[PDB]
Amino acid sequence: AKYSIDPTTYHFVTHLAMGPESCKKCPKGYFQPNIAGTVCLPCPSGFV
Amino acid sequence: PVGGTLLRTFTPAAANAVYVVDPSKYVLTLTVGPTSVTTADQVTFTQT
Repeated sequence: AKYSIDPTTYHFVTHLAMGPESCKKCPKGYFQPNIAGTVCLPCPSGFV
Repeated sequence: PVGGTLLRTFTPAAANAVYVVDPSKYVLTLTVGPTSVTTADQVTFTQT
């Protein structure tokens, strides 16, 4: 807010994956098989 | 390490809190006797 206070990172950066706590897990009814895990696909048409 | 459960939470607890100080804000004066005097002349520290 100041332009004097020490900056954490660049301006255009808005979100960051700080630490492993960021790795939240999918809710029930959503599977995510891959490792990267960009998005959690909903369980398709009947499987649970 | 990851997630698990919370076990304890410490607290600053009423005036044992960390306080951050700006060293540039402190202002000091020394004003102790002369400067050019020789080994003969005693310099006087005026504590008041």
